[PDB]
Amino acid sequence: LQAGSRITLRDFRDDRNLAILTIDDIYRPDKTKEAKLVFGGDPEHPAIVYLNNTVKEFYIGGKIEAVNKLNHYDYVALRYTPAELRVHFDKLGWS
Amino acid sequence: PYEESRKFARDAVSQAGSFFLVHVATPLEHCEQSDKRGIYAAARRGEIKGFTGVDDPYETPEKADLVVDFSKQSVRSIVHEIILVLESQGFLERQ
Repeated sequence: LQAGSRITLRDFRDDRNLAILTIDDIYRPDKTKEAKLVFGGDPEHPAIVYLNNTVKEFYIGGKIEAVNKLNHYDYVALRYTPAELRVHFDKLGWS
Repeated sequence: PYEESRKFARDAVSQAGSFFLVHVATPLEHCEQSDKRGIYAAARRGEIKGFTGVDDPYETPEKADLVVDFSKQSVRSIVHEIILVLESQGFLERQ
């Protein structure tokens, strides 16, 4: 992976190809400044714990093109996309 | 049109239960301009004597429970505003 590369983003649940991302950059962030500037600074904070134990070392920036919408098998009639919800507020005649 | 009649109505109903006055304050211009029955028309060319707003008066309500305007709100939300009033006072609770 390097700038200008095109990677496919895959769903670990059903292996489906979801989106194609086009790499702008590939930078190594200061996990300490994030920890502190975004989520306060406490090492016990859930986000921070994630930041250090789960988040890998590099951030890969880039615009996305869509291949497939995620599949969900729970509550599909209650899940909404901004577009669908908007159409719904309309159908209901809400403002 | 007359506050006297309205207060009479409110006093009689109040003997038996709650009375709510909703003033549909839609402006005369709007009303007249959307009249598809040409009634305001016939009033204007004098075929109908003493028509409220053209001849007869309309005593504006001073202390109504709710004031709405079909010029600025839609039927659906006017209805929603009335419903919210009935709800705050316990009328829509479960029996």
